[PDB]
Amino acid sequence: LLEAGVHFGHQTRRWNPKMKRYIFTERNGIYIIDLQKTVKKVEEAYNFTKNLAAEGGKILFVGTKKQAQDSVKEEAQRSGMYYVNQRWLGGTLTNFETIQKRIKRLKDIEKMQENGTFDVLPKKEVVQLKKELERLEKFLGGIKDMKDLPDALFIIDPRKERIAVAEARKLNIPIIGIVDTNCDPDEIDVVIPANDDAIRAVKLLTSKMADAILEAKQ
Amino acid sequence: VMTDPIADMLTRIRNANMVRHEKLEIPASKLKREIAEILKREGFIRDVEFVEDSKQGIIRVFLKYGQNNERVITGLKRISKPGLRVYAKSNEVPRVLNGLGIAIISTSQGVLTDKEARAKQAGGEVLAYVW
Amino acid sequence: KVCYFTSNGITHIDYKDVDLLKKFVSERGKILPRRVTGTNAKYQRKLTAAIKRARQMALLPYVS
Amino acid sequence: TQERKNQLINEFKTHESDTGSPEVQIAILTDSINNLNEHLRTHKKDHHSRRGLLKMVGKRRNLLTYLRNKDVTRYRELINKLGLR
Amino acid sequence: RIDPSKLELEERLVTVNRVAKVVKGGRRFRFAALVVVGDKNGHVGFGTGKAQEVPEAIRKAVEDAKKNLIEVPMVGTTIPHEIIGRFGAGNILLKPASEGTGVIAGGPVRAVLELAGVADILSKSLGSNTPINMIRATLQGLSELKRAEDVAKLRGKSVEELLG
Amino acid sequence: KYEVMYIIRPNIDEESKKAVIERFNNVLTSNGAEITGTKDWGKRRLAYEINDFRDGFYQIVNVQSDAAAVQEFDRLAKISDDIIRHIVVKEE
RNA sequence: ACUUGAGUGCAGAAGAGGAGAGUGGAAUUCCACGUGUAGCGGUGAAAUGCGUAGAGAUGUGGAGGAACACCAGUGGCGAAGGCGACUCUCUGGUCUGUAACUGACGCUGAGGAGCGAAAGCGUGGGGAGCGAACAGGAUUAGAUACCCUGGUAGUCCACGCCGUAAACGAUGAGUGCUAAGUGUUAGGGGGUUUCCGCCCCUUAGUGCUGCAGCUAACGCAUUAAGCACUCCGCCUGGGGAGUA
RNA sequence: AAGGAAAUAAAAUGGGACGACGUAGCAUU
Repeated sequence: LLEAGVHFGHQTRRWNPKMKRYIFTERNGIYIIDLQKTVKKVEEAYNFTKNLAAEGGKILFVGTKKQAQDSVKEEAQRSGMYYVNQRWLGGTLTNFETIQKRIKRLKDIEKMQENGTFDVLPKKEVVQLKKELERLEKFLGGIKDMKDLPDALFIIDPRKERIAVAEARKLNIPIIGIVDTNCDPDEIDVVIPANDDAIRAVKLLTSKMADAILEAKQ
Repeated sequence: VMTDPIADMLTRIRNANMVRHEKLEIPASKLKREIAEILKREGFIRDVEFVEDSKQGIIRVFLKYGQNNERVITGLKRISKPGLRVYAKSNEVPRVLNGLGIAIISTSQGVLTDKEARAKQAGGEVLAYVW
Repeated sequence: KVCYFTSNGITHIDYKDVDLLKKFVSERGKILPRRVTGTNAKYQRKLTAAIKRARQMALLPYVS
Repeated sequence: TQERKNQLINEFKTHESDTGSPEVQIAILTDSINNLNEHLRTHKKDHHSRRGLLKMVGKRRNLLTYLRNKDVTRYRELINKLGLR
Repeated sequence: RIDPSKLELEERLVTVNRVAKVVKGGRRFRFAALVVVGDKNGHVGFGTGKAQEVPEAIRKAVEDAKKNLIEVPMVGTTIPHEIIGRFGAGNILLKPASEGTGVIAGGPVRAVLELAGVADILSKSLGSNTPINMIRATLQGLSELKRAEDVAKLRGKSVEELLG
Repeated sequence: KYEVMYIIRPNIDEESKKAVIERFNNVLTSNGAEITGTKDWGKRRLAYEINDFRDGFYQIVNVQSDAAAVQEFDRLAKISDDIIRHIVVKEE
């Protein structure tokens, strides 16, 4: 049964041999994704997500792809959870202390602009402070209130996010996400074989995962 | 050619273990049948099947993995080679990893392992080890 | 490009004929490369052999 | 060619389908080696033909050894027919 | 699964080799301190540290080792079976012995085994004598060790069925 | 089988050309060969001058022999001045 | 006792594979002749050299010796060295579908035997061009060299001899197993199409990128330096010395 | 006009040499 999802871009022969057990074939050198397997894996995905949420999950939604930035941002905002749509900075976890210092500086400077003396100098402010505010809101907006490391990690393209995947594996933090035909399946803890370049597919998947997250509060 | 069947079988099993495969095809042979049955009854193999064909017959083995990712079989090594034969007496039967592993031996009363050999105080061709 | 021979399925170039060989030879009389005519390696080799055979019998101009 | 081979096969045939028995192959090898030698009596500089002849002779000797180890009477009869000594 | 660094470790250093880095203005010196940190009960860790001062490098190496430890099955204060570490041309053999032989090993190997909570071991280096490679080989051999209960579980067998 | 194609010099009268052609055809058949067919292109413009003539009379002959008659034809063509050029190709 | 390794048979494929004979037009040199004149050639610069005897250049013809432009492509063959004009006689090996044939007849291989780049040597030719030695001219403080102008042996041929190369993939031979992506040569089969053609699979050969694995690193990676078996050869610090 | 297989034009002649010997710290607070 093909659910509302349209996640079968099937990603022609730029593929990975380690994903042979989740693919059909078509006469275009392209491997029709096995929708049946995804319908089953998504069940354990929802289960693990709800369990971790009931346990206090702080899932980080990460995707450095134009097709996913706005989607993940909207999903995290409507769900009130964390996310990272812009560049994935190096050492979010390994160097969590430096990121914490940077975001504390961001908090100080963003509380100063309306509570502190926002008119110290006529040019210094406009010259540096507001530009730095914009840059830091861009590079840290979705994680501006982390306050602690999460229990698990969510991604959308490990092939593009190899750095985050590697550091999470180093910190042995469970990572979830969608694996593309060219991605590494074994490296993920909770794998979902499906297409990712489609905005509709990623939107639906993120929405369902955020719903599963929110349902744990009940 | 190939100079022997046993080393070929053992190294093919080792390669399958390294790549983490789930099946294997081997030209069936009586000695290979006995060795596979021994490995099976010992717990290294989850199950084994045999195929009697017109050419050589095929013995198919299924590698065992009892957890998320853990090779029940870590390494293989042959001892008696076609050119350097190794024979051990009942008093010199070699233990493997203080008895943690197991070794295969060909005797007159049948193919026996280290434990069965010690039980029967047998000895003969020490062909390979299993870890 | 496509091979003339395969497109026509013709074989046994029959060197004595020159109507076909005229096209594959340049104005100065030099043989054309395979990358230009898009011909196949086997057919290219056979055609060059026939072209040399014809040249040897004053059927094609060594120079012009 | 293709005619002497037929005659040799018929002469050294054990059955209607016999076309790979050691005797037939040995006779063919002997005929070919004799022809190649006759050729070599003029083209002394063709060493590749000499290498081919050496390979043919090695094959013939291995086949003769196999026949002798399998059947002695057949080996002797083949030598007598071919006079290969 | 990494274990936490909250343990009563000994942080015994091994050695400190002086390092040099060339620059237009001559040479530039650095102190590379390699330290082994561990507890006397199955917990041990190797670490390295580089700095312009000896104690700073020592602290860096201590922290690094604390950030990566490993367990070891001290079966009766001895290894359950013999194994060989072959990490980067470093060949170090390890054998179990009686309960009175003691720690017979080289300097770095001896320190590692002492901070590992092992009493009686037989060892011998059959390769490079470099402390770092020797320590890496020892740690590799320790990680490759096997326990009777885990093998029994994997083999669908009992411990007494295995060794009895 | 072999294809024997040669060029007769143009400065030869019709009857003399016929006599030369008959002679060279007998040379082949006289050695046990058999001709299967012939073809004549008449006077054609040569790509280049051989000795002095710009044109020549191309004569074609298809022969099946035991590599003997063709050798005699080759040996005799090099001597006769009637033939300017000639070649031999195995029809296979 | 058996066909899977091996070899034979059938029907097909390619190739600078080799030996022998013959043939071909460009191009250099020389010679003869016709036209014709202050030079030609050459270097960073110049010089040496040939030239008013008629050069160089141009046109026709003739002579002779070497190599085969375009094709030409990590393309092909060969055990290796190595092999590029074309026709013919002889001859070797490789590959593709077998099932018809024998049913283990197989791998390696001390010694031995043979082949073996170029150079060199003996015998006799041949000698156009190139060119060790050598001659002359620039050069520098010097130039027995780099540069230029000439030039013997040699480079070619038939027989014989020596048997050396970075004779390199600096990686011995045979067998079996160990993710993929992308060109190419020779082939075969099929899913529609008689085709042209697209796709999939299946052998061998030749390249590129890459997982595990290996490696001190470089890097190798189904053509291994991976996982193993069999055989032979080779090393035990450098110089001395491949010398006595 | 992008990292490039057998493969590469254009492109000062002229710069020959620098005796001997050897100069460095380093951790518990």
